[PDB]
Amino acid sequence: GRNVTIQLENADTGTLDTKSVVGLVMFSQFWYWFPLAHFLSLSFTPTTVIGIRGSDQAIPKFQMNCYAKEDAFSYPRMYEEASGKEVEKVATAVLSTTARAKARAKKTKKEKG
Amino acid sequence: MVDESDKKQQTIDEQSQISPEKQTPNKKDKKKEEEEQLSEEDAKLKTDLELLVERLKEDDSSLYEASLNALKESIKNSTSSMTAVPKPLKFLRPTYPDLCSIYDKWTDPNLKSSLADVLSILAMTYSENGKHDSLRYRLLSDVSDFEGWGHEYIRHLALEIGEVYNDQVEKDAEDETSSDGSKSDGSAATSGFEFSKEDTLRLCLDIVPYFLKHNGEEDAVDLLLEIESIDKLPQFVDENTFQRVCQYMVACVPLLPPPEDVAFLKTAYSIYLSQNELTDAIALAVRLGEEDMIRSVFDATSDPVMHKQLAYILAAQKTSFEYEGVQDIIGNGKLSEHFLYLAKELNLTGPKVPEDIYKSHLDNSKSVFSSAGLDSAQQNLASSFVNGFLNLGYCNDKLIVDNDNWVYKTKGDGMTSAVASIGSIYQWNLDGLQQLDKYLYVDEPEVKAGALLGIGISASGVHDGEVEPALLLLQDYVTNPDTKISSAAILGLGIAFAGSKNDEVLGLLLPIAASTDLPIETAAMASLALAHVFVGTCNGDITTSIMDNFLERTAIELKTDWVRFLALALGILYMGQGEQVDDVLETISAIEHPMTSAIEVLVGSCAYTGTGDVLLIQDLLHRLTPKNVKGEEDAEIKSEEKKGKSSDKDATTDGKNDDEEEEKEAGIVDELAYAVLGIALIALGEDIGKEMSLRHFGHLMHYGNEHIRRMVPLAMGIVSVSDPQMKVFDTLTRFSHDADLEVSMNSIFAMGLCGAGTNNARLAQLLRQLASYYSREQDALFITRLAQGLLHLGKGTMTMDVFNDAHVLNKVTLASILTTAVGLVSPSFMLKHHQLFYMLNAGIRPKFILALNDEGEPIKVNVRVGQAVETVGQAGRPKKITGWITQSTPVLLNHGERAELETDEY
Amino acid sequence: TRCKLKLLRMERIKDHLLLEEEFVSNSEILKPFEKK
Repeated sequence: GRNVTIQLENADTGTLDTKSVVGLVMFSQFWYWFPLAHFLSLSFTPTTVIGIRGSDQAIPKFQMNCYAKEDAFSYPRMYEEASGKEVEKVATAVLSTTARAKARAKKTKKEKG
Repeated sequence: MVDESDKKQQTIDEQSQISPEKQTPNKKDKKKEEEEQLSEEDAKLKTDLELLVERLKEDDSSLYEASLNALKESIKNSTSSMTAVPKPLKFLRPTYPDLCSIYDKWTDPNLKSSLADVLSILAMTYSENGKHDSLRYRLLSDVSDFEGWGHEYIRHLALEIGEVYNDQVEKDAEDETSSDGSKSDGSAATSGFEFSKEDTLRLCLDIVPYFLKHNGEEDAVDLLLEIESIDKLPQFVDENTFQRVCQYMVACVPLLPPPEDVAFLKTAYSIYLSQNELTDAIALAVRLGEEDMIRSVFDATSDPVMHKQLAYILAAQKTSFEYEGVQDIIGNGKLSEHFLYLAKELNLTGPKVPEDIYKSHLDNSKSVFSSAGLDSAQQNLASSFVNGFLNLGYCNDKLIVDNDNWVYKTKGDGMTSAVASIGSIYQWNLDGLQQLDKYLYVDEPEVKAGALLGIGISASGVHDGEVEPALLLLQDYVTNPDTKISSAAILGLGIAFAGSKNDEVLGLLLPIAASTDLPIETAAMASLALAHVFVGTCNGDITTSIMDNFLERTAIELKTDWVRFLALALGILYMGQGEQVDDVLETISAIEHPMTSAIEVLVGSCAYTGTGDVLLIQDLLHRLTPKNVKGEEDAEIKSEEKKGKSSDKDATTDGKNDDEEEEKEAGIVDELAYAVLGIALIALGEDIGKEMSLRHFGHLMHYGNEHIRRMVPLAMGIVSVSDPQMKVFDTLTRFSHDADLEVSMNSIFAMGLCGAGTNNARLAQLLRQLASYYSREQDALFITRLAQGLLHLGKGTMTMDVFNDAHVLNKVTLASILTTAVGLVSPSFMLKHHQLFYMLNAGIRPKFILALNDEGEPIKVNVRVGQAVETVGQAGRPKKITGWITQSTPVLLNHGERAELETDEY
Repeated sequence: TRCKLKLLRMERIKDHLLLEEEFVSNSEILKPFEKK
């Protein structure tokens, strides 16, 4: 749900995230047996800053100042997908034909009369 | 060459073999180099002008290419000369033809576009002094005759056409349009148009309407008006100029918008009135429909000769032909005041003489008691009705009618249609009243309604004879409250007096029965009765009818059929002009319903008439929209939907027709050509369009009054044997009817035999047989054509019964109405003053199909006939006067006009 | 001459009109694909 990113290595210690790598080798091979495909799952790692209030293990609601440009890190949209596309495309096809079947005649005589 | 020693006049001669090029450095280098030398160039100006005349003696491309090398650059501000304000101004005169030469005569596209601007200024600036007038004049009048002037003068005027076209193309217009960059109206350009036009009426027949149409204004015909009125007798004879006027007006007029469309007709009318020939002028008086104008022409005809002679007879007969009868009443009172004879003139203005000439004709064509139709079931009803249709016009069928057996043997509502059709035996004539009157007193309510309708149909042969008025019979049954009886009767009044305006007609119809008080469909007929009256002349666009349409429509909309009757009626009422029909278009449009929009389209079809620019395009945006709604879905409430769809299809054909009738004869072939391709397009587009479009297509053919009558009607009929709807046979066949035993000879054998054969419903049978029998007329008995008289594309008055009823679903109640088909066609008789029946000789050309007759000038080849003949639609129409054996001159000059002949026999 | 010009004006507005009508009319979205 647009919340994971794939980590290559741990960037803090400069050292391989093991679980991810094994995911990827097993993922590549799938020509032979397609359900090898599922091992791509293990490479997903979620990304978020999570504060922990004391040692209670509860998440505070608070906020942090971030000097950045908003547009950059706008929360990615809900996509149109193929379903949304059909509806929108067919709506445009209707209009487009109708348009030109009337516009051509109308424009010529619009002004002259 | 360009040399600054070729300036001399010494080198005129040595150069002139090659091409004179003495001029080239003489107006180039001298102008630049010294401004003392502009005055010197003035003394040399005389030589330079004669060189132009020498280079127009031999017209060749070599000596225009070769002469100019820089005469093209130098004009005035090129050489930065402006010195003594007079000199460079006079130096515009020689360099002006120079440009015109290299633009066209040696062919070169680039120079056409670029120097189109340069040239128009030079002409405008110098015509204000009126010294460009003088440069033009010497080649216009050809004192020296050569090839050169003949193409030079065309050029000067080509540019003027450019200047007025700037008004049409952009609103910016004038100077700001830089195709020329010279205004359409000033104090220097106007004085150029006029002067050119006078000279060029003599020299050309076709440059003059070129200027008229591209201007697209009545400003062009005002300057012409005064010019033509100067040129009318002296320059060329009254008859020859009269020909020029009739050409010019028809070319410019279809294009122009409704307020000015009419203006070109007022200008033409007035020209015609002034010139001796008023034969054309009476025509124009019909078209506008102004009472004022008919009074003026009519008196102008009568006033020259103070005795009956040709003069009074001519006046009367011209009005008679238009069987609207509006004109007849206007003409009587002038004639009656003089009192050479009271009665003969009234009769001859009136339609009484049209009844009498037919009586003579019948004997020849042979009086028949012939009937067609079969016994049993719904054909038992038919056979009775059909005897009526077959005995078109005035005919003896007295003895068949005299049997009461056949009449009482009809059943139902069919009894109504039987008595009405007995009137159709006696159509166009009083005589045969007596049989009908009998029915009117006796038995059933049904036959009383029938008797009244039929008395209507018969009494049509009067409206200004005022011999047995319709009013005398017809008043009493309005008073009887029974709905059926009253309806027949108040429609009847409408038909009999027809288009004619009379105190009697207005006061009968002042009460209308159209209200919500009788929900009955048959109350709608009051407003329909009104529609006859108004047509054929300028409409009041009477508000009484608008009020009652609205009332009944909103109140009951459950019955679509009721409200459709009302809607088409207002539509019919409106025919004859569009201008005031625009105004009331707003009234209807204020209130809006899905129902209103059925009305919008119909009244709009009349309204926007006066141009094809708006009208044609509009009724095709409307045709498109149904297809679009359905195609989207692919990828009380019922009464609203149905009406919308059916009216839209109907309005589409109707608009095309209005266009063709009003505009030139080139437009008839053209609309028809759209129309046929159009069928495939609507069949593809929808199932509902397929059925409906058929029904109107036969009505397109007839209302449009198509030239071609060969391949197209036969294509369509064959194709619709298979296809649903047999009401297409009815509509189509009335076109096929106008040339009897031709298109219809085919009709009878094909449709009448197959219809009987493949029978699988008697109702269908009835439809097929009724059309196929009607279409034929026994041995060319009287024909019913759209033509009102001199108009052959005239607004129908009693033939719009087809317009009303093609639209609505077929019904047994319809069969009564459909017996009306009044509008018979006069024979063509040479007459002088003794009214001796039949023609001596006249030309007819029965080979017409040509779309390049549009002037209105008869195809003068003909093939000569000595027998009197009816005027056959677009197959007989062209009419020449032939009576030169005893040495005669036309007093009535035919233009393919329906009109009987009139000549002065020496 | 002139008679020929009068005709040109009509022929060029017939073609134009037809061509535009045609898109819709032929189909382009109508797409009959119903049971028959």
